[PDB]
Amino acid sequence: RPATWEESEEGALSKATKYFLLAEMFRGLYVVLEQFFRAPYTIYYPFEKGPVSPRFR
Amino acid sequence: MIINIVEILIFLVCVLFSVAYLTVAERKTLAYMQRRLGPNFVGYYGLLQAFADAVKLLLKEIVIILVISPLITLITALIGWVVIPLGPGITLGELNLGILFSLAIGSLGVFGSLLSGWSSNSKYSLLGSIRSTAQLISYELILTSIFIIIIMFVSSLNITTIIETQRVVWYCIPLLPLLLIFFIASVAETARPPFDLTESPFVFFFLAEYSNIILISAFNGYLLLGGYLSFNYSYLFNILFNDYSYVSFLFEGLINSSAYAIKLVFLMFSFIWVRAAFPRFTYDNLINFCWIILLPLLFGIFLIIPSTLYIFDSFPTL
Amino acid sequence: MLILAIISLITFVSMSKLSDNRAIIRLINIYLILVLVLDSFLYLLFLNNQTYTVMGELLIFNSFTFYIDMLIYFIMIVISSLYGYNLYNNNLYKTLFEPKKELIILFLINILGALLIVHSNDFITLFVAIELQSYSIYLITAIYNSSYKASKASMLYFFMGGILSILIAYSINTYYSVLNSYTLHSLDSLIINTLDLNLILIALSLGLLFKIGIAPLHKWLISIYENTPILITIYISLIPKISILSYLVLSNISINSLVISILAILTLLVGSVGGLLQIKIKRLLAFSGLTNAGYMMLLLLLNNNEFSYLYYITQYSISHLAIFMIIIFSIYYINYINNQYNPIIYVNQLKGLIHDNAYLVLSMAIVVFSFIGIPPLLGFFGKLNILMSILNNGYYFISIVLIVASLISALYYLYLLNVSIQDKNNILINSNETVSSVLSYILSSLIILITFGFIYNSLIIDIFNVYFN
Amino acid sequence: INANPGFWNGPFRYLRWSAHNRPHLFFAFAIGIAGPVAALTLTPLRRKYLYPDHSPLPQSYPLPQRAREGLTGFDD
Amino acid sequence: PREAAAHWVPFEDKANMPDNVPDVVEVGATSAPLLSASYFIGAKCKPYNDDFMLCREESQGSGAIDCLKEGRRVTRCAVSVIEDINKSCLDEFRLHWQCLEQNNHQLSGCRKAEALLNKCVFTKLNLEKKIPGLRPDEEPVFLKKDPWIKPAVDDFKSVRAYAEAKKNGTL
Amino acid sequence: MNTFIIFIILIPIVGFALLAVNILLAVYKRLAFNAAFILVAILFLPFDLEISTLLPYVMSIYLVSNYGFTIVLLFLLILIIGFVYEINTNALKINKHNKPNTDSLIYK
Amino acid sequence: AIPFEALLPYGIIFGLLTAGGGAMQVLHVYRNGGVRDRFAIDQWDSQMMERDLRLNGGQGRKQVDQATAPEAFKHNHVWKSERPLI
Amino acid sequence: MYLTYYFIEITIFLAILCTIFIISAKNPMVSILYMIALFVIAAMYLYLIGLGIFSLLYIMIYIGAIAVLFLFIITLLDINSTELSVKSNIRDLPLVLISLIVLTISGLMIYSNDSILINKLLEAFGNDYNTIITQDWFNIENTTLLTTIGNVLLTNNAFILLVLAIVLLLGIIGPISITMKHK
Amino acid sequence: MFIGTIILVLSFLGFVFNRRNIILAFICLETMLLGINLILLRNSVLFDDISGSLFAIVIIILAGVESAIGLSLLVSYYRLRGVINSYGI
Ligand SMILES: CCCCC/C=C\C/C=C\CCCCCCCC(=O)O[C@H](COC(=O)CCCCCCCCCCCCCCC)COP(=O)([O-])OCC[N+](C)(C)C
Ligand SMILES: CCCCCCCCCCCCCCCCCC(=O)OC[C@H](COP(=O)(O)OCCN)OC(=O)CCCCCCCCCCCCCCCCC
Repeated sequence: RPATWEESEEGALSKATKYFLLAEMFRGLYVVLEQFFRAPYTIYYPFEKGPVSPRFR
Repeated sequence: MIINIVEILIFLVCVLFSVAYLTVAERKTLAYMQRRLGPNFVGYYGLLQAFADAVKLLLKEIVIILVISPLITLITALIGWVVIPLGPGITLGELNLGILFSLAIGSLGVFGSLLSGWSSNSKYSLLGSIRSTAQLISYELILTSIFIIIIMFVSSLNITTIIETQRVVWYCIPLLPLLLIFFIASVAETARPPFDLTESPFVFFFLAEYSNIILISAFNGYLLLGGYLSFNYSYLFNILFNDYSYVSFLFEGLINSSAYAIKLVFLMFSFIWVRAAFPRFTYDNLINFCWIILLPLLFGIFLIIPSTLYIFDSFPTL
Repeated sequence: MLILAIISLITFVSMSKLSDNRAIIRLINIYLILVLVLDSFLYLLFLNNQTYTVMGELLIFNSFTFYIDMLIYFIMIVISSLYGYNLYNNNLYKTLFEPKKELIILFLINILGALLIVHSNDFITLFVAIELQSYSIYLITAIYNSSYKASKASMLYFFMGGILSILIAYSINTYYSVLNSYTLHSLDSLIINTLDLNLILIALSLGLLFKIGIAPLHKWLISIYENTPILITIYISLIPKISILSYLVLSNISINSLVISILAILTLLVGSVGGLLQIKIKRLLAFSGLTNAGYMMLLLLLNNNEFSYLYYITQYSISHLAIFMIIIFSIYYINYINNQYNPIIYVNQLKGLIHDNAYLVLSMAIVVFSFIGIPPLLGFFGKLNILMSILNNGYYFISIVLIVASLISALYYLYLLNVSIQDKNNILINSNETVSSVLSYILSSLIILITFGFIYNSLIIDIFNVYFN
Repeated sequence: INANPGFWNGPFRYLRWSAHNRPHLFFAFAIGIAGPVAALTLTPLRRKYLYPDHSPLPQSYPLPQRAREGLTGFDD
Repeated sequence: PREAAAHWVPFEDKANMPDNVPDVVEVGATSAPLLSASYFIGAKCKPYNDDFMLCREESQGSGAIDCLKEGRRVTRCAVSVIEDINKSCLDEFRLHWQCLEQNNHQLSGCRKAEALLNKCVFTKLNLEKKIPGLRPDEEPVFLKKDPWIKPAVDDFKSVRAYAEAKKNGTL
Repeated sequence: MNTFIIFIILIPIVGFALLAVNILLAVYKRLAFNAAFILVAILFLPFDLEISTLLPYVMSIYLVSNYGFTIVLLFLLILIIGFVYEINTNALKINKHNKPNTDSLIYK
Repeated sequence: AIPFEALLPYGIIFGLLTAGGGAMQVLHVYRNGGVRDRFAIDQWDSQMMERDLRLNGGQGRKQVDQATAPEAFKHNHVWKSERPLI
Repeated sequence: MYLTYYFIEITIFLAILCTIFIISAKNPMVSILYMIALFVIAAMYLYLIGLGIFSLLYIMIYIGAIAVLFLFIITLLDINSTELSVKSNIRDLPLVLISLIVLTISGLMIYSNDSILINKLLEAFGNDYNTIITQDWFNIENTTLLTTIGNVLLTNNAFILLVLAIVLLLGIIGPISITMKHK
Repeated sequence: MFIGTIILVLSFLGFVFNRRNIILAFICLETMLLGINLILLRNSVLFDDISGSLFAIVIIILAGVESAIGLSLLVSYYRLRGVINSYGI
């Protein structure tokens, strides 16, 4: 059976701190900010061609 | 005469520039959020993007009212720039009822959303324009109600009076939940995409959009965060300068505008930063979020503030 | 203790279901009864026409106003004892006369709006309270939304009440422009001589008066009364009349008024000759409302009209209330039922009612003789005491036209009896189910007041003498 | 599923229920009730124990209620 | 008692005070000096100011025409105080209102030249600042140490003069 | 001629210029709704308009000490019961028919 | 590490508002003759600033100081006429 | 400088013009667009007279809420409307030409207190006289207009704010009384 | 008093002499309240008091709640019908 409100391990105040202060919103905000500070994947086309095989057609 | 026309020249030209460089800043930072180069560059040549696509945007097709709503949307977005102060007592027009004006123009800004749906009408497109209008007014409520609970500590409708009151402590640090809910109500006035069902002559809506972006950033910056205030800086000057001179007033106006622009720039970056990370809302979720859950908290914060001013002496004098 | 009721019940009705509405109205009924029983010792506050100004020159509490303040709760108990209680326990009588969820809220908001006029001193309490009660009539009318006539009626009443509200606000603004104060006692009998005020004070009067049915503009109200359902209209015909008429009578701003005397005559003419050739019962009944609300601009012309007014208002409210409750009883015996909201529409429909039961026609006969001023009834002394004041203060042609109006009006009061005592051909021999006990005891009590109020006439005059002089 | 127990079928259990399942109406009504209830219980404790109330500001020029004793000086 | 118009048109009147009101020595001080010397002309000329507002009270509506005698004497004694503060402490008075001409004439921003001026005037001219209506066990606000409300820029000349008054020991 | 008024004269000129350059450079050439949509705007007005009843208190909060406090508290506490009316009655929620009503399969 | 091309737009926006506000404070100090502006102006303060304009002679807030008034100070006092406001 | 004199009579003429464009328009939205023009001509007059606070309150609630309300209604509703044709509206002209004269002259009558009925009207126009504005130095704090409204609504007229609560209460209950259809 | 009387009289005759739609009635009713305000506020200014402004700030609110109520009355009228008629209710 899915557990009710009263068979929950955390308090209602502890749950409301996650509810009002957007606990996992800032986590996903932090992930995209981590991606802001690393070196991108992008390549110049008319002056560099991507990696190819000998069996290419 | 010449004394003030050069002054409004400098201000209009600076704000007109800054709104255009935001259209480049958003493309760049969302490029590096997703590991692309994005636009090639950002310099003095860097406006020639936003210039060039602002030119080419005037080359497509459109299919008396259609003339008026982009116009009134842009002039409503542009007249609200006087009333922000940029330094102590520096306004383009000084008025004791600046928040009442700022509030009346946040009220005037809704009309272009109505009159845009009339042009090239369908049944379903008209309904969609209705939905964008109703979310715009719905979050305008909580905007206005928190303006009240900020000026409860000031008890004055002047804006430099707010910031000079704010000198001892910013209003953001006691009322931190208020900062959080204002930031989301601030990306709610605008159509920023956590809050953008109802999107997903055009040059005026395009310009006035970013002008509203940076202008509600200004409205955050003076009343919640410190407006032009960074620190006390009384001690550094007594070592640098010997007496008041035009160099000294230049240096202080410079550091005050720097402290204002850093607030506005970090907040403006956070708008584009909250754009990328989240998907958008169902409209029922939008209205439900505005009314049923957030606004009872708003009545509660509204009752808990005067009672806290009541428990101590602490009523603010005009 | 209205707002102690309203604030409580609005939270109580917000959470209760649609089936609970009857028992909610029963609770509010018993609450109003005990507010009248346990708190009616406040008559002792005045003993020599002592008047209090409360909330700082804003409300005015005297004894005329205490009597109207008690009268409105009493009639509201009789009205709320209708929606609380079933008429019969049948399928028809459940699908007829259904109370909406928000109806019991809007009644008490209207009583707040009606009480804050009779108690009112300032013009701003006047304006806010006419607005509160005008909204409540806009929404008591429109709450039966799934009715074509009721929605058209609420939309008409909206714009006509809006014009007369702006006319009142213009008069209030104009009196403010010629004199700095808002209160009516800034007049204090030295202004009016040295100041042309006649045009302002009449336009303030005529603004409220046209909201009630003063007869150049009588055509819209008759249409609203005929179009609403038959239970909204007993309330929205009683309440705004008595509330503003006791305002305009408490504060005698138009004495010797020629405009008021003309429109009084025009009311007594067109009401008594308008009701003559009319086949719908709520029509006939609303022009009986019109002539009787035009024995009112008469007392409004007078000075010192507080025996004639108060006696005639409680006369009229009991008589009004009783005859609507008679035709609400009469709908069971009729052969044809149309129009679920408004079940009896024609006065042709209540034929042969004496062969169905005789005592409901005995009741109907005493009320219809009380409207036409038949002397052993309580409705007689109302016209007697109007005429002991009309002639007292010099209105002689008014008295003759009053008499002729009463005689022309009796011609369409007696049509109710001419219809109701006739042969029907299909008599009732046995009804299986009987009408609700308390809801017929209320009508029996309202009869015996009408037929036996001359007993206590003399006590009332002595009591009156003490407590208003 | 979590259903309504009722405020009348145990108050404290109902407040514990509403704190978990409807925190947008518990912690909104409980932050707004902590104002007018704390204004009736925490103010005399302050006026006795922390500091008493302030002296009122003047609003107009403060006229005394004397009868002009005759001043001497600054004649010409 | 009223705020000006749509289109108000200013005018003056080249005329004279007619016959019987003598000539007077009116205050030619601007907002900064008389805002600076406000407590001292309030401390010396208390009963004359009191007497003028009392006389204006007792002649209700007569008013302006009635106490020409006596608004003559509040001007004379206020001019007396400010001539005395000129000849007494022109340098430190000037320091205080050259401070107070910035900072919106907020009194909050100029404690430093203020306390120097108050020592100078209490020494030579023996008048003292009081905030009346202030019950005891309430510190007056221009005496407290580490206030919450500090100015933006302490002006330079009063920093120097206050430091030299510390070094001399007169403060 | 102050510096406030050139700005709100000069901006409609800027808009007219950005509009006339658009007219110079461009190419040219009932369904039923739900009650919640109408109700959001109809009901928005009595909640926008108590805010402006709240605007004169917030300026004069010092003068009405201890007394205008309680008047404003009672004003707001009368408004909260109409708020709890609309949130008890589920007024803004829009509903649909996606449930199969979850009736158990009854045989014979 | 940090991207410089991402931060140059915000650097330009920051520098634009910075140079704007510095120019603004210098223009205000040049108009007033070396003193900062009055941001909150009472009715009292407005009447007082008009009296200062009347006292010092022509210039805005010169803030002169004298033991007495000049003889022209008695006669230059103005009353404001005002249209009918129909 | 006396270009800056006729500013009130200008806005009076503009209000006349603007109501002529209210009651003569093709679309139902064109009429409310000239209506928000009328609100802003009014707010210019209210600033002009000496009331800067009100003009912005009129912008906040009259081209604020109730504008958006009416624009909104005219969007999501269909409303048939005819044009101002001469064949359906010239029949009203000899009543309008009487009622204009009578209602304007009578609305300019009650500002006077004589008893001649021609000296009553001629006191409405015989006012070209310039009020003289003195400076009194009695006021010490900037109690502007909004402070005094907040002092009078809250102490002297607290009951009007407290009945006003019931009116706004009713403005919330009413649309839910009607437009819901519970169950 | 000219601008208020003119808005009141002309808005009144715009109310009275329509036969084309229902919304011109609403907006002429709203501009009548504006016309009453334009007279009241100038009598507040010229007499030097707030009490006409007191009645002004009250009648702003009553015009607001009036519009809220009356447009819910119109949606009642429109729900049951199909299309609001040209000639009127
Ligand atoms: C035990 C209760 C059981 C439940 C009953 C619930 C409601 C009963 C409601 C009404 C019953 C009738 C009471 C009438 C009181 C009149 C007071 C009065 O004549 O008013 C006079 C002045 O009137 C007037 O100007 C003229 C009014 C003319 C009335 C015309 C009709 C009267 C004929 C029948 C009425 C009398 C019948 C008596 C039946 C035994 C003021 O005196 P007052 O204000 O001090 O009287 C109230 C004192 N009190 C509250 C303690 C009772
Ligand atoms: C002190 C005593 C009381 C203690 C508690 C503290 C109360 C004070 C705090 C008040 C501040 C409240 C902030 C806003 C509350 C948001 C409510 C919420 O997040 O959840 C409710 C709502 C969904 O409603 P529901 O049906 O209940 O969903 C259940 C799912 N858990 O969720 C939603 O509909 C949307 C959820 C996302 C909201 C939009 C997100 C905007 C993204 C911005 C995030 C912040 C970005 C910051 C950027 C700069 C950071 C450096």
